[PDB]
Amino acid sequence: DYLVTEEEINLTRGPSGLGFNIVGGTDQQYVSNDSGIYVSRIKENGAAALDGRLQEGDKILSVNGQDLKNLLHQDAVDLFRNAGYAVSLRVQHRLQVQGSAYGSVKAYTNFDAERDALNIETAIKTKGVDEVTIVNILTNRSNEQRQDIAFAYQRRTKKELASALKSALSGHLETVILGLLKTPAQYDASELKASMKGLGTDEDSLIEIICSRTNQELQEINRVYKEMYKTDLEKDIISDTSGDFRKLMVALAKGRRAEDGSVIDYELIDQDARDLYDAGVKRKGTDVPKWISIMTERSVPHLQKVFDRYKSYSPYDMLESIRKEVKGDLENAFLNLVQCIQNKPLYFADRLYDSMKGKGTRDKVLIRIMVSRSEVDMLKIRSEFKRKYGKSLYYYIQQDTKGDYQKALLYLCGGDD
Amino acid sequence: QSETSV
Ligand SMILES: [Ca+2]
Ligand SMILES: [Ca+2]
Ligand SMILES: [Ca+2]
Ligand SMILES: [Ca+2]
Ligand SMILES: [Ca+2]
Repeated sequence: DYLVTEEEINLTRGPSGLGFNIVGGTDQQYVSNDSGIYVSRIKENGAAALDGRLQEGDKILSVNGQDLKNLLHQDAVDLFRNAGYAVSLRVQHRLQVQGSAYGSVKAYTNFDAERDALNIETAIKTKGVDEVTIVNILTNRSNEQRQDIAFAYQRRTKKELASALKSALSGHLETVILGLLKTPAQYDASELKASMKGLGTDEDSLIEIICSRTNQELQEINRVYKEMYKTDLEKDIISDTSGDFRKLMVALAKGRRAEDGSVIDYELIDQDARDLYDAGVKRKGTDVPKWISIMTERSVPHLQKVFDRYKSYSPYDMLESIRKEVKGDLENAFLNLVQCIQNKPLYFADRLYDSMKGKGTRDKVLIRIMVSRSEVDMLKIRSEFKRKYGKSLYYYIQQDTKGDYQKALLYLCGGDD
Repeated sequence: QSETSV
């Protein structure tokens, strides 16, 4: 949750004071748990600003050897009021890095799972439904916090929060909010199930998920999929797919890719670049199993260098080589997999653009990406999108969607660029 | 809340 280093700071009271404002206490807890004392503001040109060691957000542990643990707000203030002009502080510097730093949606600081579950009830129970309030909460909260809100709402109402919103919402907005409530593994599992449900597979969605997920994510998806649907994901893929496209998807969904080692294996990088060339462009036909094993077994950093070393031997790069060697679902899968290896944020930027560029909106693609990447690499996606397409992802969502559905997507986007 | 100046 937090990274912590502690520092002793000695300050000389200026006439304005020590030059900072404190918050906290047992009677005014800054968050739901900590009763500590925190620096909420550092006055410009104050004794603490000039000293430069104190930071906004630090926790005051002790003042002149007196601990500030479990004190009322007034008891903490009174310790400063009687401290004299030479004040010795012991502070705790805090860095809030957790999850990913490239995610649009972060954990809400003043989080209270009970009040949110309460306020979502109010909204469901208001006449006409306050969707805006449902959206303002659930899109501003981490996926873990949404799980807490789902737990509280069940205990208070004896109904599952998702089943309640499933009745209080409709259309595209319902799809977004219901997606946000599932865990990452549950959402991917159900999205995978929906693409294979029915004779006739949505290979587009199946490729996107299976190609873009890491070993850690696929291992979890495999566990949750079997819990939810009483069958193995690998078995459902074998049933809905065939040919070398089946081989590729089965190997990828296993999530047994080599982990990034500390040592870069330049010798293997060159051999794999030679193999990929021998199996495809250099020969008549294509040794597809050789392509599958290299591109599914080797680690992502390794394969990034393999694709560049491949350009030393082949007159075409990997993507052009795939378009010249295979067709159909197999070609689609290789092209997606290589893009995920080379630049996954750009891959999602391109799929976002394709879901909105022309007539209408491929809402199923737009929604899944905004949901499943909002806490992973959405800020990198927006950076690649802005760099390539000139306008922001915010702007394209704004032009393709409307209403509270747009607002939710704009929140999951996280802002303009 | 209650920012208190010290
Ligand atoms: Ca309404
Ligand atoms: Ca409905
Ligand atoms: Ca060939
Ligand atoms: Ca082709
Ligand atoms: Ca459009």
